[PDB]
Amino acid sequence: AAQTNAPWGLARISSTSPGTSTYYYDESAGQGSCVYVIDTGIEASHPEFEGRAQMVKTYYYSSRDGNGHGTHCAGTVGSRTYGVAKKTQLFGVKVLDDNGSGQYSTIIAGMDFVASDKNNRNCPKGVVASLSLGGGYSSSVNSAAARLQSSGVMVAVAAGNNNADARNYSPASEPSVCTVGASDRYDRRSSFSNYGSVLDIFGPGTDILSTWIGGSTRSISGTSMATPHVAGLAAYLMTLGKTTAASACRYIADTANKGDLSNIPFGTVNLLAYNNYQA
Amino acid sequence: KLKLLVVIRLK
Ligand SMILES: [Ca+2]
Repeated sequence: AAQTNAPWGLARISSTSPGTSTYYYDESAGQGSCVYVIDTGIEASHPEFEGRAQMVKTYYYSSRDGNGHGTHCAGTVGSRTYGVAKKTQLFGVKVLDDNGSGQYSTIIAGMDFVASDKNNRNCPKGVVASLSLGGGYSSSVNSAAARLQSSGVMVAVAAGNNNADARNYSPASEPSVCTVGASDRYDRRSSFSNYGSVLDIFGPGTDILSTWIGGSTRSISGTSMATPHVAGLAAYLMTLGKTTAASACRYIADTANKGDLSNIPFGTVNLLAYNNYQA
Repeated sequence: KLKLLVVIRLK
């Protein structure tokens, strides 16, 4: 399948070179996989989700995304127009409030929730969790991410937007999960992207168009935007049977475009997520 | 959280 005039990030993850505008992908499109988006929530009613999104848990008064961040990230995972894995099932877990903030204890609870809840869902091709959040180092938060990964969920987390070494941030700094940095449309490391030896992979993160609340769309930037590209790619590859939850991060790194990125500091991987699609 | 969600950006 091919989507013409795709958002640049989708085109980029299906090409060996920057500057293309078509997203090429297998029609299976992540069908049979499930991705939990652990964030401010998801506007499940947005036409772009085609009824494939549901809120399953909230830690606040409502399950509504009053912010937009979670809806944007969910859109990049699996919306019709803006998504990597266009047929995947999306589950929303609201651990962040409508200002986009949340306590570490609530974030941990949300991770433990997903490890259990997945046992109640029909996801024959596997389960992914996308965490576009983080803050200062916490061994407890790292531990929660490690448990979630251990339980059989492919965990993808944002590296952070501090232009610093991600070793000082969580859950970015947990080695066992897939830590995602951001790039721009000219194959540069995004100016805000964290870096360091704990990064596993880069994905598109500057000027990413996706779904927003009120049935709208908008473009925003962050390692929050790169993370769902990798989460969606993982769901896509699991559905094709190329990899499993336990090994997807390594598979993505192995099959990445290598050496394409500029402004990568020594000691950080130069690897950009790539779907290897051939018609 | 300790990270983003603002919406009047930082570059
Ligand atoms: Ca890792």
